[PDB]
Order: sequence, then structure tokens, then C-alpha cells
Amino acid sequence: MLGLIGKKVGMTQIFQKNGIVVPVTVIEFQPNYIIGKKTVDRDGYSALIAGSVDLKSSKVSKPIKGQYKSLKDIEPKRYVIELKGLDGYDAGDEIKVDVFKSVKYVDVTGTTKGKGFQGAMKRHNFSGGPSSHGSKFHRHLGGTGQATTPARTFKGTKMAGRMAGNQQTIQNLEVVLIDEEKRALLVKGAVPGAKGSFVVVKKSKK
Amino acid sequence: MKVRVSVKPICEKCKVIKRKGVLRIICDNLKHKQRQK
Amino acid sequence: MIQMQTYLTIADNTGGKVAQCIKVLGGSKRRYAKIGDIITIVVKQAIPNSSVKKGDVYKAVIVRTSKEVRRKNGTYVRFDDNACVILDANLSPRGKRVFGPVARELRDANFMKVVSLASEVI
Amino acid sequence: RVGSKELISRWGGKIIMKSKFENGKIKHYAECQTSKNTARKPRDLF
Amino acid sequence: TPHQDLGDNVIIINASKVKLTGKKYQQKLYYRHSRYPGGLYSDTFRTL
Amino acid sequence: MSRIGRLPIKIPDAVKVDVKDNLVIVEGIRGRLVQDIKDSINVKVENGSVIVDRVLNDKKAKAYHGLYRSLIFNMVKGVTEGFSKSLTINGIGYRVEQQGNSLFLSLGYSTQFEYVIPDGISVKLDGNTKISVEGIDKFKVGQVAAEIRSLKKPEPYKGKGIKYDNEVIRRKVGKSGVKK
RNA sequence: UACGUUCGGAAAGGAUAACCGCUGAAAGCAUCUAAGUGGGAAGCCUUCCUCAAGAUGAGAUAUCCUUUAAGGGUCCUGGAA
RNA sequence: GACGGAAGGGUUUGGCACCUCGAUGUCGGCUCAUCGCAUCCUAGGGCUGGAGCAGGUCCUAAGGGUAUGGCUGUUCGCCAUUUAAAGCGGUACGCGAGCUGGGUUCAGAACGUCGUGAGACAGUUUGGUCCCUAUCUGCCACAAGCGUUGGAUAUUUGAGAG
RNA sequence: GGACGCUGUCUCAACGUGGAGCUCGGUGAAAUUGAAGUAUCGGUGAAGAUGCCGAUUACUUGUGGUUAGACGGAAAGACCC
RNA sequence: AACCCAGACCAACAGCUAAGGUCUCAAAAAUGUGUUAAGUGGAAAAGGAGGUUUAGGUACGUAAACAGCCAGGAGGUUGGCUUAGAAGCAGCCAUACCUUUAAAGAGUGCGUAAUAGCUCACUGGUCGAGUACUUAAGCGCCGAUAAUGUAACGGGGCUAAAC
Ligand SMILES: [Zn+2]
Repeated sequence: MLGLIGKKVGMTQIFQKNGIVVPVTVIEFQPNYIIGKKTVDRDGYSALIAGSVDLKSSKVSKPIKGQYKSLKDIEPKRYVIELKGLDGYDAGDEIKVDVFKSVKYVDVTGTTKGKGFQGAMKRHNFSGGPSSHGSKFHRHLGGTGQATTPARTFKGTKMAGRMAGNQQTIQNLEVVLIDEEKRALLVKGAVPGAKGSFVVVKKSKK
Repeated sequence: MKVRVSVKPICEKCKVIKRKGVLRIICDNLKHKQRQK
Repeated sequence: MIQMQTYLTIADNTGGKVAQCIKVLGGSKRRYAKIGDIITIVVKQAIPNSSVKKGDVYKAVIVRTSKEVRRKNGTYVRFDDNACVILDANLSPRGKRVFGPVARELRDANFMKVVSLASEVI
Repeated sequence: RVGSKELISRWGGKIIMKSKFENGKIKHYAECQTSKNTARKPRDLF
Repeated sequence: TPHQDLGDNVIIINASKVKLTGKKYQQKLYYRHSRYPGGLYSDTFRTL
Repeated sequence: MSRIGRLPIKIPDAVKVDVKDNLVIVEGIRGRLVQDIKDSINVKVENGSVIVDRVLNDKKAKAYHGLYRSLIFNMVKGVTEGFSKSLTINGIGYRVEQQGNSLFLSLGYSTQFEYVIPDGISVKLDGNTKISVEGIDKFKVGQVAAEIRSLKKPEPYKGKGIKYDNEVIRRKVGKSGVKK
């Protein structure tokens, strides 16, 4: 599956030729290199290891350094992922942004924004109690279980706790524009993560 | 159609069979078809 | 964003002057109607001795809303009062003339005859 | 009435539904005259 | 001695060719529960 | 048991039969067919004829007697004369056509049905409303004819659909039969 | 943050429920079943997204280190947390 | 499908008085649900006295969904508009150490009825304190420690679960 | 009981403000308490089990939250006899 | 706790037995003759039932029974009718109605206003032994059907490790 490690620059909008506005998210692609390969007869499966923006030479541990010993003029890469079942490339290669030039839809994977310790009403769209008529119940859970059967709280009952921070992959984002000279992709819609967080863009499954 | 507990022939042309462990009636008069509950 | 209990100006010459929304059609929990939707109204005030009496229930189409709704080209049109037009059984305007402007989403919702009888389409 | 969209492929070919048969399976699928690419739902040919 | 571990170890080979009798091949069920409500999953001998 | 189980099997001259290790091969003018035979039943070829008997007298063996007799008989009649089952397409605007190893059916649906013909089986047309499936195996011929019929099962109000030729469709009435 | 924007419910495959079969007995016929062999649903199993080797059954690989090295932690400046 | 006959379900009104009166808080509404299928809708069928449309009856199927208001404390029901449908039940007639206190079931007062009277009434009307900082299990989240048989750093196959 | 006006009462919640809450330093209770290397399900039983049976699941130990249970705490039940 | 076996004076790293068990968790079984295909065993009714073992009746048969296959399946006669029709098949009555009789019923069903029309009992040929209806028992099948979780064998599993 064709994929790339990009950085979510932000959002904007563009004007189609006839006047229709399209809200887009912009992704900037630092150069991506193929660092190694995984093979079915040696690792158990076939995949390509892909890496991106470099690290500072004072903060590369020697295991990471030795990972790149045999590669020529490829500094250590901070973001490393795997692309399963891909061919047409080998160690030392380098993937342009134009691999999406023939693609209509993409999928983007990133780390969603963190919202801290969040309550039930924000986390699960719980309604609350009334704010008047004598109520002493505003944004609490309400009841949680049943009385004596089962005499416990079922596993998975939704309560308060931390919200967001998980990975998430959003599907079928239309591809609006590709700009090779500035290494940018413009997709239509929202992309998980805060500004400057790093996403992975894959060719759409459908 | 007539998922019943007593399945009996209705006309002389109805016939009794047993299929995969249930008792059934089959006939030309499809209105007579039956299976035990 | 017309919901239930909203007051509306009847913008045609049937006789009614104020209508009240009592249902938003086409959807189970549907809560808001926009320009070009059909609602069920009761008449709360009418011109005396007209063909429309106070307290009758009809279907009406929304022609002006006070909350702006996005269009494809990015433009938003926000009127200054909420207004509707009464319809007969065929989902066609019961009246013969329409007062004031209407919004052009009627065009897309296929109310061409309301659009034509309007004075200005914005 | 926004003009009835002509049921056209992204490659300018008409899209027509055929019913393959294979091994007890009726299959419905969408076929493009110009490019003969077989897909199964015209969503995938627009 | 039941207290302690004094028996030998066992390697089973050809474990995929055990034969059953009756309709067990179609009817024996292996159940499991995820501990979440309603999360009861069955699995017949074939599929397992 | 019953006489079909014990009735002897004649062998046509052009047809050869052979039995070995729970298997039977029947090679004829038009093809070769194979069959499994269960342990409890014994199949013998003697004097240009086939005989079947049972080592046991359990009811499974009783049924097997007739089952394998009939199969081997249909296995021999196929390699000599082949099996053929025919069909008729009746109804306004219903058509059938052939291209290579597939049939195209126009049966009122908004799509024209293609139909791959499985190997080992031939299809014959008579105009555009009559079909005849021919082949070496009665089982396969019946299967194909059945699946084609299932493509558009007949109906009783007007006889429309794809019917077996030998079948008789019971018929009902609609509007005018209920006339008072 | 929604009242806003965008996207999502799939397509395909496997095994099945009721049902319809084909070939055929016991029971010369007949019969969807007893030997076999097929179709068949928002259900079941794969497929989509997320968590996941405390899976103690603790997996697999690439690189670094060989008497305290590799590496990690504390402290400090902070954040997209 | 009458007249009769045989069962299951444990939800209705009851029977019994076995646990609890050195206290097991009682009806509805709010919030949050989870499960059963005897299926309201969507899905797959058999037969129709099923032309078509629309149904009737029966079988399979619990994945998802299953309305907003008027009256009443009401569950229920009726009614107004909708909707593909406005399902039936269990869970202390789910859920008050989560909320409300309109109803019921205290002391005020009034009406009708009963009583000579004090008062009484599953008759009515009006007013009337809803307490507790979570030790344990359970659940929602996040860490410390160690293990994974030399010790570490990245990338991941996936049982299993949502 | 109805109407006008007005409004976050509500559709439908969002953001901000002050005191608590959270972390650290100082001072320092309480009701309660047979103890405790105190899980779940289907059962059984003084008829609703953390302690019994069979099976399933679960590394050790804390912190911030939530009240389903421990027929929770509080008052030798006020109702009934 | 109330059922079955059995009355604890104390001690022993002895033996034989009761109830209940002897694949395994879990200390203890093997062989003989049959039955069961439903995991029945390891819940249950009215009723339905070409499941099967064994035993016994009544029909019927090597002088050809049953099923299939090939024929006739009629003439008098629209049986008289009720009715409008009823021709065998709305409905009344019997059909002690006869003949050619191989055998043909005042017709078994389907379907026609009414027939018409298609079929059957009925009997003849091809085939070649048990068949067709019942009775008593031994095991089985459906009926079988609630709500936290397989949950009506204690579990694993068992075609015996079931009866
Ligand atoms: Zn019949």
C-alpha cells in the first residue's frame, strides 16, 4: 500500500474554477526514504520500511545509528513506519509525493488531539439533568447498573476518564491538489492531529 | 405452510416422508404441504 | 432553523398573516427545517373574512429564514424574519402572489412557481 | 430538477449492469464499454 | 505423588488428524466469553 | 430390500466397466465416469454384466444396494447414450441466445443475465425459446437444468417462465375467472 | 465549541437458518437424504476502524554493548501532552 | 375456527407466610442502560379465496432502529400531527449512598359521609426538611515495581478484545 | 386556568469567572470496624453468595474518578401485630 | 439440617465391607449376548409418526400377490329426480339397476353455470416374493418453549466411557 509520512500544516480553502469553495487540509512531505525491507522467508511477511525527517546528530543512539550503516548518505530518520506488501522500491530509494498523482481518494492516519481528563457529558454525549426545577443533578452519569442483578458494574460501562490521544485513520478523503515543487498535498476535509503533528497518507482502499 | 404438531395426509394423494429429522407431508396439491413443528 | 412552535410570516395573499410551525416533516427525530422544506403549520392570525380561517392546519414551504445556511459558492443569505407560503394538496402554492423577497434555494428544492411569483430572489 | 445526471464512466464510457454466473452465484457487476474494466458498483467507475 | 511434579513430558504430533465419532464434527461447540455483556462467542469444531 | 437393488446390469459392447479398491471406472464411447463404492457393498463384473450384493444386512447396506446399482446403471447408460434434459422459455419478450460457452438470457429483469456453462456439458438451442442440456452425467445435467430454471421459476397465472418440458404447471385464474 | 465543515454505514468471499434443489435409495414407483453433491438473509465467520506478546503460550527481526559499556532515569527549559 | 381436550411461560389479580421490623426506603418522571424473542420496522421465505398495487396467515431472523406534543401525579389510555416503525417483557413492577417529591403514607385546615362524642373514611381539596468526605469488590482512566533466562533501542506478526 | 412581554426552562449545549477539588509544605478529625494472601458466571443454600459446588477469568502495588453490590452507614421501625 | 448407608472412648502410615462408584479430573472393571443414531443417555403432556429390534394376529400370494409399466376402465343411462342446469361428481333418495360381464362404482378426485374434459376403484398383460393393514413389548423422533454467560451429564469428553 503506497504511503508517506507527512506533516499536517493546517487548513485553508480553495476556489474551484466555477466558484465552488472546497475546504482543504494541507500536508507537507519531507523527503521519505526506504530504509530496509522485511521478507516473508526471513521476517515472516513482506513490507517496506519507510523513514522521514532527520534527527540531530547529538541525539541518535548507536542502535539507531547502526540501523543505517549500510545505507549511503541517509541520515537517521525520526519517523519510521512500515508499508505492507509493497514492491517497486528497495533500500536507499526515495519516494516522491507524485505517487498519488493517479489517485482519487486517500486515507490519513494520525494521533488525534488530546483533551485530558474529560467528563461523561463531553466524552459520550450523555445528556444531563435539568438546570432548574429543584434539580441537584447536572452533568453526572445518572444510574450506572441495575439493582441486585447483577450486583456489579458491567465491564465497558461508559464513565469519565481521559479523552482522545488515540490513533485514527479517516477514510476516502478526496484528493484536491498535488504540488510537487512545494511538496504539498491538498485533501478535502479534516485530518486527525494538531498542527505540526505527523500523519501517514495511504492510497485509499476503496 | 401448515407447521403443525399433528401432520396427517389430507387427501389420498398426500404422502409421508422424513427429511433430515423432521416429518413432512408432500403432495401435488401444494395447498396440502406440511411439516411437523 | 425553524422548529416547532416557531412563528412565521405568511408571505402570500391567501389571507393569513401569522402561522405557527407544529411539525417538521420528513424524518423521525427531525428537528429543524431550512429554506425549501415543507412544514405543517397552524394559522394564528388572518385577514378577516378570508378563505383561510384562524386555527386551520395546512402544509407550508419555508421561503425566508433568519439563520444563514451555507451555499456551494461560499455565500450566506440571512433574512430578517422567518416566512412561509401555504401549499395545497399538490405541493404547489395555494396563493396567487408572494410578498417580499425569497431565497434562491427554492430553485433547487424545485419550487419554480413560488420563485416566479416572488418579487426578488436573493 | 437538477438535470438527470447521465450515467457515465470516468472514462467517457456508458456503464451497464451485467449478471455473471459462477458456481451457484448470480453476480451483478458494472461494466464500462470504453475501457472494459469490470467493477461491481458504478460508484467505482465514476 | 500428587504433591509434586514427577511425571515426564509429552510431545503430541499430527494433532490435526484426530478423528471423532458421531456428528461431533458439525455439532460440538466451543464456547468463550469476553466478560463484556452479551459477549458470548461460540465456535464449532470445524471452524476452531 | 427390493428388486432394483438386485436387478442385473447389462453392459453394452462399446462400454467397458472396471472395479478396483472401492472405485469404479466406466469408459464408453462418449466419455469416462468414476464412482466411489462403500465397503458394505460389493460390485462384480462377470459375463459382460454387473452384479451388486451386500456383505451385511444393516439398513444402511440395504439402501446402499439400490443406490449403487442405480448409479452404476446411470453411469453406463450415460457413457453409451448420454443424458439430455430440455427446457422451454415461455413469456412475452423472453429470449435466450448463445455465445461460445455461455448463454445470455433476457427474462424481464433490468439486466441481461449471462450464464457460464460448466464444462462437461453442452447446450442446444431450438430458436430462441427452447433449450436442451446434454452431457455425460445425469447428475450434472439435472443440476444445470435446475439452476437455469431457478434463474426464472415459472408462475401459474400465465405459464410465463422457464419450465421443464415434461413438467405440468398447475394453473390459476386472475381477474376474469372470478366473473360473477 | 456546534448551530459549522468533512467523512463514515461499504463492495467481495466463506460456512449456514427457514426455504427451494439435483441425482437417488430403504419402500421396483415416489421421495431434497439414508452415500453424495448444490443454491440460500440486515444473522454467524472474514473484510473496515481502535486496543493488543502480563498471549507467563510473555512471539519474530534489525542494530548497539561485553565489567558498568550500550542505554535509561533524576534535575532543568517546555510542548502538539 | 365454536363445544370440549393437553401444556408451557411466571408478566396480571391472588394463595402461602420461608428470608428481612437493634429499618431490605414505596408509585411515576429525569439520567444511564443491559438482556430475552413470544418481531413493530428493515432482511430471507411457504401458501393464499395472491391479476397488479396493497394485504392476510405461517416459518426463519435480535445487526441496527423503534417520534414530538395536548390532558392527567400518573404507568396506562385517549387525542393532534408525524414516521420505514412509533414492538412486547425481565433486570428489588432496572436505576433516590445518581436527581426530582407531583402521587402515596405524619403533625395544620376545610368539604361530603359515619359516630351523642373523642374521632374515623383504598372519599376529596390545600400546605408540608429526601442525610452520608467510598474502606472492599466492581467499573472508567493513568502510573510505580518486576518478569519475559545477557542487557538495551527502534520497527512490527498477531491470539484475544472493543 | 388563560394571554402579552421576556428569557439557556427547553431543542442543546458551549465558553469564561470566583471558592473547593488536584500537587507540595504545616496542623490534623469523623461516623465505622470479628478479623481479610474480599474475582466472575451458572447453580446450591434460612428461598437474592467475595467465603459452598462446577467452570471461566485475573502479574504485584498505588492515584484521580464513579456509586452496582457488600440486603452499606446513621436511628433496640414510627407502618403492622 | 429432614433423602440413602451408618451411631464418633482415645490412639495406629493395618485388613474386610454398606450406600454409592470403578475413561479422566478422582481412590476403584474387564469380559459375554443384544438394543440405541437421537449425545437419546444428560427434564415433561394431549397428539402425530413408512425410525428400528423381537414376538403375534387378519388380509394376499409362485395356480402370480403388491409398486411401476402397457390397455380397458363401458352399454342401457341426463339413475329418477329437487333445481334453471345436476349429463358420475349444488343437494334429496338407493346403487334388492340390470346387461356385454375379463371389469367398470347411481363413480375416487381434479374441473366445468350445465355438461363437456382429465383421472381412480375395477380387471387384463411385463416383471418376479413377500407385501398391506394392525397388536404387544425394548429403545428412539417431533411436540420442547425466556430474560448477566455455554447453564436440564459436576466438568473434560464419551457411539460407549449409553441402556
Ligand atoms: Zn394432498
